[PDB]
Amino acid sequence: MPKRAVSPAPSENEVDIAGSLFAGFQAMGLDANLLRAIARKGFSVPTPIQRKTIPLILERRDVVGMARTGSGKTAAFVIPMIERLKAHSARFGARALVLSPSRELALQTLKVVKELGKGTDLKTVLLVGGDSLEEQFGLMATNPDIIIATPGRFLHLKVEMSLDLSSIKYVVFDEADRLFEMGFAAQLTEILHALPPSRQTLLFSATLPSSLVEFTRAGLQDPVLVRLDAETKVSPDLESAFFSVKSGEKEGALLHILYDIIKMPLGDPPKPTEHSTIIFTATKHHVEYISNLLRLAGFSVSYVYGSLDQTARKIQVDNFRRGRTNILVVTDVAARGIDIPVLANVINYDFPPQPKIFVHRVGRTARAGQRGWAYALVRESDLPYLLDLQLFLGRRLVLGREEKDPSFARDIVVGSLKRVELENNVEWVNKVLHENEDIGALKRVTAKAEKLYMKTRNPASSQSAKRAREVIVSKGWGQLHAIFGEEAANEEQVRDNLLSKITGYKPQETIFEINKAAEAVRSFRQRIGPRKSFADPEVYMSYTPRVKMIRGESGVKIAASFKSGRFEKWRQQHRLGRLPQVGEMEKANLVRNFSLPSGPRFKHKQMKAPKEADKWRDDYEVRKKRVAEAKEKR
Amino acid sequence: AGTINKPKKPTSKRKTTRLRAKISKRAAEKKRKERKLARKNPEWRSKLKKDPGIPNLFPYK
Amino acid sequence: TGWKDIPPVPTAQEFIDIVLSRTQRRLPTQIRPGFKISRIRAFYTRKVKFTQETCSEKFGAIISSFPVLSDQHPFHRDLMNILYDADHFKVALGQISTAKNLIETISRDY
Amino acid sequence: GSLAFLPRKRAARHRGRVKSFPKDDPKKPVHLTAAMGYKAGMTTIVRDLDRPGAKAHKKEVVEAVTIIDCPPMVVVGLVGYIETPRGLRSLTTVWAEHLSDEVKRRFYKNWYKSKKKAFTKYAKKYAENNGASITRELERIKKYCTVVRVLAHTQIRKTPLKQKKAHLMEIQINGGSVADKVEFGRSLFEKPVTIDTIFEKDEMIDVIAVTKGHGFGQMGYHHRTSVNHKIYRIGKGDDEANASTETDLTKKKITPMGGFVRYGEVNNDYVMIKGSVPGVKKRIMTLRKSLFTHTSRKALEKVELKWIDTSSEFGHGAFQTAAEKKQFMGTLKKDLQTS
Amino acid sequence: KRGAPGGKLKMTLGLPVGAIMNCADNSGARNLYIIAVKGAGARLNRLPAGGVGDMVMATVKKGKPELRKKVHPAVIVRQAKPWKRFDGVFLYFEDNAGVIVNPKGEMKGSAITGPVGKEAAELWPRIASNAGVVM
Amino acid sequence: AKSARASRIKENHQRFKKNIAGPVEAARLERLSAKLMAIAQASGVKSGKSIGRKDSSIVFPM
RNA sequence: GGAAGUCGGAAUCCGCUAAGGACUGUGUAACAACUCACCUGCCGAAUGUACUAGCCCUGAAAAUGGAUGGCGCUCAAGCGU
RNA sequence: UAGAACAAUGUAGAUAA
RNA sequence: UGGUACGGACAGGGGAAUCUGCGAGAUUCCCACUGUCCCUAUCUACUAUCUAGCGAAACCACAGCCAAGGGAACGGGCUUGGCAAAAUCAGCGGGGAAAGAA
RNA sequence: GGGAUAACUGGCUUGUGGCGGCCAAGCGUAGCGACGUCGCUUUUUGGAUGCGGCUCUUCCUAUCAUACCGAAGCAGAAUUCGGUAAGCGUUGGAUUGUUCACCCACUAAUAGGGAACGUGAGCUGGACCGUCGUGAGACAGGUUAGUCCCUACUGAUGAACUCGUCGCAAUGGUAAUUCAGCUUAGUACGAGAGGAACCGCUGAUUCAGAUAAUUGGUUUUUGCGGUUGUCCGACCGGGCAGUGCCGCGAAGCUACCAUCUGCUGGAUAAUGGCUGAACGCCUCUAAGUCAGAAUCCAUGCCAG
Repeated sequence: MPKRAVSPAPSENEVDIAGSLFAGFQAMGLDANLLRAIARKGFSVPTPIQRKTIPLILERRDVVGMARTGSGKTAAFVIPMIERLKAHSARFGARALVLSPSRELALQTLKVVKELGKGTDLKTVLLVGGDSLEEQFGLMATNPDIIIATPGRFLHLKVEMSLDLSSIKYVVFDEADRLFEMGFAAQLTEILHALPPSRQTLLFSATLPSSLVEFTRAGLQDPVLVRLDAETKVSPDLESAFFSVKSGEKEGALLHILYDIIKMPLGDPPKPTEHSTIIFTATKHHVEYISNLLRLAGFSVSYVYGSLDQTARKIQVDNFRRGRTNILVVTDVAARGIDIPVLANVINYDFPPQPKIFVHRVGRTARAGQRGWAYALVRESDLPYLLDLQLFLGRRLVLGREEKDPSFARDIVVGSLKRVELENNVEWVNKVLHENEDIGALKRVTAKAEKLYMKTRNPASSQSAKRAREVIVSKGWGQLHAIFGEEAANEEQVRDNLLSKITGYKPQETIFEINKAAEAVRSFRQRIGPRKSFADPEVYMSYTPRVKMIRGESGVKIAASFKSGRFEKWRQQHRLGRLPQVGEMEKANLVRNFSLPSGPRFKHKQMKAPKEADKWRDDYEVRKKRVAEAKEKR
Repeated sequence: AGTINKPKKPTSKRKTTRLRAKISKRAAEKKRKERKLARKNPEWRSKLKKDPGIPNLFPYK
Repeated sequence: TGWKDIPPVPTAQEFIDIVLSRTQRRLPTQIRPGFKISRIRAFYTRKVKFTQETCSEKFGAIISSFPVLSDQHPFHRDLMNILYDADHFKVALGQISTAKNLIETISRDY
Repeated sequence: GSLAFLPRKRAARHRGRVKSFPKDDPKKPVHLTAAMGYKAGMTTIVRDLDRPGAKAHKKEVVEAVTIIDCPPMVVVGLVGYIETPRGLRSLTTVWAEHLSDEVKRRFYKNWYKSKKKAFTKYAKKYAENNGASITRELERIKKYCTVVRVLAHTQIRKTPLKQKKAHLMEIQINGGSVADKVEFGRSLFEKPVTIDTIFEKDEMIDVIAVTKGHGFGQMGYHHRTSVNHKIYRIGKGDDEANASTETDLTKKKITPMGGFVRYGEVNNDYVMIKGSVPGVKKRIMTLRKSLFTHTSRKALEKVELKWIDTSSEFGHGAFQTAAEKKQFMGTLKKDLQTS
Repeated sequence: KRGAPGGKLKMTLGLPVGAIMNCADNSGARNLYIIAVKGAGARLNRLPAGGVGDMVMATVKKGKPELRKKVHPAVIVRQAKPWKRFDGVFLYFEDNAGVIVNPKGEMKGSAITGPVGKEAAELWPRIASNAGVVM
Repeated sequence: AKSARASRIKENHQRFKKNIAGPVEAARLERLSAKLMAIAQASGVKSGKSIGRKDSSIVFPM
């Protein structure tokens, strides 16, 4: 049943830099306590995102930050938060609020904020699913200053207390790209409607989907969207090759890359490795298929796909960063989620629809002046997207071996592969598919996924399609890759002449002509036989540019505003009094009644009395005494 | 077809009064329309008609 | 493995008869003038749409059953080129695709 | 449910009627078709299965069987039927001498206050040289009739029941000329016929009964004719080892320890039949032959028993005989106090 | 080919759709979750169920994280709901347990923890090979 | 599957009835008939040989 | 590549004639072979192409069981005078 | 208003079990 | 005043069980929330066949079995057809109620 | 503001477009004109939608499956189209306000409709006046329409034939369905890959009718045993807590939670034939006749 039960978990990662249409620490001037906390943490120099963002946040401007995971966005918005709050407030009502996608991300934010505010009297609360709604009631009674929450639970508690958020002045959206991918849009909009207009809005993300751009335009007051510069210029130290590959030879071509074009050692390796190969794919089914195929071939491979378990992703990523696995296969969304260290080797299995997505996946490497390699497998159907990539990068295309020494780093050089081994590899793939049934089932699943992904993938441009047809007609599509060698160029050419002049044959008559059908074919042939600078550069205006609905926790459809009253019943349960209205001093007796446990939070909390002792049972008196102890504890 | 073993619903020949009135009215209407079209008559008419003549099988032709 | 599983391709008249019989026999065919104009519209648009997806399904089966010359092994590609004139093969397949598209557009407009 | 059995209605009669006897041809030998019995209960057996092609071939399978006490039936009449454009018509019937008190009670409704004057003039007809009349009726059956049936009744006095009123029915004679079957019946007058003679071991037969009422519209008391039930054993009652097999040498009767629940003890000829049977315990059963020749290997199988359960049915019981119980148990306070 | 066993006799089904199960092999999963039963007959609101030796489709709920949240065919080897064998013996097991098996009938693991049902051992020859206790 | 009323199934059942079950039932019938036969043998007007009369309507009463 | 009347394009003649097409189909890898067109011998007397006019079948049908008023009617108890 | 039959039901709404 | 290294503790219970001779005793299984559904449990209200006695009301032109036809989306009484046998009891899920039209 | 109109479909509907030219039988003495063909739509490289949704009865066939046929490069296997056929069965996920399409899953397959202007039975989710503005309207200003019986189904009784016993059978109802495994057989067939069917045998799904040996479950048996509050002066023995609670618990009853049983003749539709005229060839049809579908009619079965 649950094969494609809902949808391919990694859908797409759409990015819009047209969203650009929005518009030391001591030298930055932080408080002494915050400075000592940062010194304890070890943030000697702020990361580039911090350096560009924190001054703006201190200048009280709403900002959207394009930054990779692990760039330090968490501290980037927590340090200004602590600097702004700087003390616990005796007036009831919180003013710091952050919305995070998942509980793990929320806990990471909790750890960051605690370590960055050790000593300061700020009260920070976590509000995520799986915890007791009563416990969250008690924490709101403790009256925190900072709220770190997941939006669904946030609305649940919002509806349950009818809380007043007018005191909130500081609002942060962490990983809003994940928020919108998981589908938090409507409830986020209702949160925004609840929030007072007089607030400072921070939004940290790695990508800017058009939905997120519209949300920012709707909810942000003059956003000074930010970004870096490694998110534009493909590091010139990146050297790229493109391989014309066939559908049935795709896996064989991927291993020739690994074997003869990369010299990838087999077995467990004896901080990434010297090789450091990442593989970017189209869906999780390709992820599993390629991972298992590589593992059978003998390659130390870790796989990370979209809807993978948290612990599993953690283990695989930790192995890749420690160098226990040298190949890492990711789709797009898992890649964006995981913090990828410096890489030397990038392989694009399925071509990306967006040249900007290609730019991200290749800026994954060739960093800090260290040279990087990018090999991309392209098919005839993906050739228009390759040409769109050409237009985006403004580089020249070299097809096959039109130039003797093409510069693969600055030129987009496309070629085929060593026919000899390519075939010895494709035969191996066919053999393993015929032998291992699990691999065959996986291959069929990825075939269906390929069909679905081709159906749902965004289209190319008309000019790209036309010139793709022209390239396919041209000779440059079918010869070797410049890398191989001029001697190969010699030997390939020794017979390529006759081979090509055989491939380019126009039959005089079909085997059917060799009846009414024969007459129809002859008429068909007769019908469809072949058909018989000067400008001023200074001023030449050119053409190209230079009851509302929300989903509940149970998943069953639930109305937007449904006050179950169980908060009032909570009040009745624990005989409490009226909650402190916004502004009134925190009530220490209620704080002591419901403040917090003694530290570590266990989960295993059932105290059940044992069954009544039986005389015929062996441990009669012992069971009787434990039952007596249980009734004494009550 | 298995009409003999499993006959279907019969078609009633019992004419309803609603149908008899409607068919009489539409017959009269068609006759009047034919008369008006014949009055229009965008066609030529001759005096002498093509007489077929005596059949070849007449014994005394 | 082979190409013996490609479904038979009907002629033009057989195709028209298949599609126009399926739409005749798989949907109700009695609506009355004394019914609501909305229900008359629904009935006729159901007929038109059903004919459209029937034609589209058959054309899609034709387009996806036949092997692609590009992704074949070079021996098979050249063999089929010699035996079948891949140029005419692609031309006929393109005619099928264009007819599918135009049928879809006709259905939408009507 | 099934529109075949609906409108659902109480059975018009408690006995249950055959409604169809097997088609008769002269070539077969002369035989009776049906029989009567009283349901005693059910027990458990095991069978050395010899079904080829089955998963349980050459293995031991535990099956549930039903016991019907079948005291010998007494023949008291002979009925002659004729064929007419309106159907079968009971042309005549001939009764015997010395009708039993139980069948006379069947004829009477209030037998205790009645002067029991039934069939006295018929007995005088037989005994007073109106044997001319008896033979006249017999010859009329000889030369005018096509199908002939025999009136037979059970022995309530032998069945351990509070009733005293016997059950009379017609059992058709098949396989012979009308003359041969009329002579056969006249010979069978005033003689007991046995269930081991009407049926035998290994013979799938038909059981006709009235279902158990489920009242305190109609649920139950419904006439049913259940087909294809393999008779597994015919027990002699006086054999003293009815429940014994050749694998276990235990001298025990079919009656369980303490007797059948709500029925009693089976001391007569009995039939052990595979599966379930319509009707409650002590209800009248009708046993007839299959209307058609069988089409299954299950019909030609030979049932090899291994043992028959004689444990107590009144509760979780576990001893086949009182001897087994006393050997497992030893001696008790009551036994030593009595001794 | 649908994984419906042939020659299986009648026995009581006590593991309906959506049923939590222990995992008996060394494959890396601890529990399974029956979601569908092979060879079942869709009745009005009737929940499909399977007995010992019947193939089902199960999703792992706990175990090795790499295999977690994955769906595999399985065949059940132990059933706590009592059922009768043709020798007249009503029997039941301590828990509900099965083994992950490919559609042909081969096990992913190499050993089975605990006893294996006689019906499963007879129906699937591979389980008879990977079984140490048969009852 | 073929129905219980299929012609070919009926022909197969007829062959089975004629070839095996027939002989088996004939043999058992002979045995039981022999047993029951053994258990059994365990002027015209004043004699009864001349069958005479004992002791709504179809025709219209005249 | 092979194409002999018959995978294809164009012309499509003459002789012998009773008559026979540079061939109407089957068939061969090509032949071959059969067959049609046309002609002769036997048979022996009316045929055979296209239209018209009556009656009849078809020319479209759903959903409770029923209607020339019903039974029923066939050299009629139907149709025409 | 009192006897007999079987007499512990069902539906609906609330209720932290 | 706050950090730095060293030493110790933390990152635990409850219930059910299995195996060896109470035993450092060894081994196996279950503890989450949800504005979600259902079920079980408590409370509340209405819930009732016959018999002795007493004993209304609404409603009521007369009636009350079906199918086709009865031009006026009209049938209950008419045509022609199916048919059709007293008097009751219980169950009741069908009919005997509906438009007015821009 | 006045006037007409005031509902409306009712042998209605269904599969094959319109325009123009050519051609064209008739008719007609230029005009009308079917089928085809040519030109446009239309080609030389593979989201729409803006009242819906459940349980049960019955009917249609415009048939998805099961049954039987005819045709197809139909080798086998899997199929495609078409014909007879309504006996028997006939879904679920994803998304959307909803629906379909597409896609995803089992399954033999998971067809489409009717219950007649109220679309089977049950259930669920406004217009008139008045005041004040006229380049648009406002008024907590007033007024007003909103209609327990009869019969049907079906058991269970019942007077008249003297009661009773054993029977016949007019008429009415009707029941079985699908899949799998072994053998055939790794055989026919096939270069290979692969890969059947008939006979025979054993099971399983659903439906239907019974049944309680066995195995589970239910206790007003208040049967036995244990236990809380209170009371009989204490023990025994007990009462009250609208059956105090708990363990076991027969009998009854139950449960595809248990077990058993479900049957055979004739006439046919498509279609395949034999003999043989029409019509000196020929022809399954004209006279005569053979076979053949889960079809039809009956037996088996229930009622009488």
